[PDB]
Amino acid sequence: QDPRKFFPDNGFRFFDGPEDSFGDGNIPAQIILTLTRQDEFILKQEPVAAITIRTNEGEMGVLAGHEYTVQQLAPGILEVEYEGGKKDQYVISGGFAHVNDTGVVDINTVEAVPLEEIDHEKLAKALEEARAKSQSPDEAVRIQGEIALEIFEPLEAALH
Amino acid sequence: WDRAQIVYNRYHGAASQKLAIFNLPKFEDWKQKLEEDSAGDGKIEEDGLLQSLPMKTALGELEETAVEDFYNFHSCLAVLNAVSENELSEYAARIVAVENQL
Amino acid sequence: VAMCFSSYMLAAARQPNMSAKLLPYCILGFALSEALALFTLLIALLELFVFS
Amino acid sequence: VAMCFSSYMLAAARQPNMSAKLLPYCILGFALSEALALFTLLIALLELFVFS
Amino acid sequence: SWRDAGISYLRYLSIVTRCIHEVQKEGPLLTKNVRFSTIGWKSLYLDHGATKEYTAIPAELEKIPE
Repeated sequence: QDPRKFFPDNGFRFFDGPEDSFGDGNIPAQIILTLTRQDEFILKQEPVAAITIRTNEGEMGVLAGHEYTVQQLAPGILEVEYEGGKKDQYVISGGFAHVNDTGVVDINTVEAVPLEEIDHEKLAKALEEARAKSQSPDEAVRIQGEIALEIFEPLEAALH
Repeated sequence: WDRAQIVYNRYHGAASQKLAIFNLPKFEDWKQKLEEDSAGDGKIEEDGLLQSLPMKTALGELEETAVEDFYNFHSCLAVLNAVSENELSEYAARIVAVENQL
Repeated sequence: VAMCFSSYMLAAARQPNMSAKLLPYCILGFALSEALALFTLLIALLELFVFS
Repeated sequence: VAMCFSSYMLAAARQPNMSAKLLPYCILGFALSEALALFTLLIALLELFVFS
Repeated sequence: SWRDAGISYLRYLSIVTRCIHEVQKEGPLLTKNVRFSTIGWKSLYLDHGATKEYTAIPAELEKIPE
């Protein structure tokens, strides 16, 4: 026989992840952010001044050279602040924030949409839909209503 | 399952649709590898492999349910990249196997 | 003493394989934490059976 | 005194590779926290064998 | 709560995404991203010669695998 004609490359090698070092110098002046929904990024290694996440334990904020950490993202909004004083908000659907001591952010999410493409009016009907689902006694619809309200209530308070 | 080898087609270019793979350890075995690695000194055992000790310790602080979501999440992204790459390879090599038919 | 053993437990829950290399510092903080208790206990007995 | 080793175990679990870096910063206060006890204990020892 | 009900964290994320795609305004963004929430796939396992659906895991997110 032929001695293993094929040799498929390990696909992980195609990506170029960081080498998170313990740090033998100073800290950078601005985080290098990289936001990714399902497969495609909306932001790739952009310099940014600050970022504010919403997590299950609570609401967090980050700057350059924040302590190394990794954690969930509550289904809600995400605030970002560039060095130019402006801001950028993104509605998200869960995810995992990956902050580094070098100063780097890799927020892998499922969905990421700007606020501009959302209307409070369409959210309004979905509120009472979620409330009716929660009040409808059924394990198949109750938790679906609790989750729908879990995602509308942050938007409900972010819009107002 | 003890190890899941995902296989797919990698689109390097219009004239390059090769194979590619992702080697997924088991969740329990990945956590045991993480605990064994979090103790000893951080040294890479393969060229081109990135160090991950600060990550494996930050995850070592992470609770059980969140680490299980970390694993099912990143394995879901791996599977999804396999699908998007094989889809692109299907639509990329089909045109060659169409113009040769013509 | 309970703070030292509580630290050894939480550390083992944080790093189980490290429990063996952290144990000499747990025994050391246990012994030296008990040392001052030992001298404190020594004084109250050295206060009575010798003094008039 | 126990608190120093108690936190040393936590930091050693967070980063065992820093344990070697951390035990010099651990014994120092460990003695200097114990040192006051000696200063507190020497008094009781000095209070009796010299006073009339 | 929803955790102990038997659904996974992945069904949770997909449900949240399916809800978010509803509320956002109509445009090319929604016109594309509804593809990322529509359920159209299926499962099949081959018999001796015939095709049959391995329905041990439903595609709809409200259900619970068993």
